[PDB]
This record gives sequence, structure tokens and C-alpha cells, in this order.
Amino acid sequence: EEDEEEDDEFEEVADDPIVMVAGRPFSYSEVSQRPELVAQMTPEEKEAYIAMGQRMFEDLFE
Amino acid sequence: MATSSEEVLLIVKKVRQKKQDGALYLMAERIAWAPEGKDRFTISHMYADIKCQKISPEGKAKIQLQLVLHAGDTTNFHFSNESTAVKERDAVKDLLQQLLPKFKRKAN
Repeated sequence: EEDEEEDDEFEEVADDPIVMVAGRPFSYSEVSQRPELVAQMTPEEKEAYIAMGQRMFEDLFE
Repeated sequence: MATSSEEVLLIVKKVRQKKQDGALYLMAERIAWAPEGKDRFTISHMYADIKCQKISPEGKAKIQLQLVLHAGDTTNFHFSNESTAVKERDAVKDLLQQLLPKFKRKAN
């Protein structure tokens, strides 16, 4: 029994949901970083983006 | 594999958990891995207890995927599928990262 695992190069992944904008699948951090995306996102997509955020927002408070 | 009939996301094989060759199963609400041909998974974590992730990018010959749970446990899946390892890791990582918020429960 040995260990070939070292952990010398790992991208700290972040739980990021997918929010579609204009029918195009973008990530949450992607949609939030692009004001044009939310500006070209439909009410449904905006509400979806907002709702998806509330899910993560409800997982804070600490 | 749950009796509740969950939406299996991705079935990865040749997934070595600490030199243990098995498969990484991303299920609807839980990520479970099992070796070779097993019915009962060896490692079962729920997207609700997972805090964040860590993954070996393209600078790694060994395709690994670390899961940082809220419990204070981090498991690194060593994918060895010479043909899909990277993509299966990236896939799992993708699905993992995207599906996390669905069950994400900050218990730490």
C-alpha cells in the first residue's frame, strides 16, 4: 500500500450553475461577469439567473 | 442506484480512488464511486455535504479530481482512462460544479 497521489496542481473548483442567456448556455460567474449578457437576457433568463443566485444566496448567512 | 430513481448524470470508469480501479458515478443528488464491478458503492458523497472542488488541470499527466466536503474531507479521484481520463474528469468536474448549487448546503 502506497500513495501516488500528491495534490500539486488542483484548480479549486467552485459550484457554479448554468444560466442560459439569449438561449445560449452560460455559467453563473460568466453571466454575472458580463453585464451585456444580463442585458441581453430575457425576463425568464433574468429571473432564472436571479432565482439561481437566491439558491446560493440562501446557502450563506455565515 | 437509489430506489427513488435518481437522474444519473455521468458514469465514469477506470476511476482509481487511491490506486483502486473502479468507476465514478455522478448521481442526481449524490456522487458515488465503486471499484471494478461492484453493486454497493465504496464512496458515497452528497452534493449537499460537498463544499468545493479541486481538479488537476491539463498540467497533470494523472487525471485527478479532488472533492472538498464541508465535513473536512477531501477525496481525489485518479482517472486512468487513457482515452477519456481528462475529459471524464472535466466532465465530472463540470457536472459536479454545475449540479452542486442544486444540493449545496453550507454546513461549514
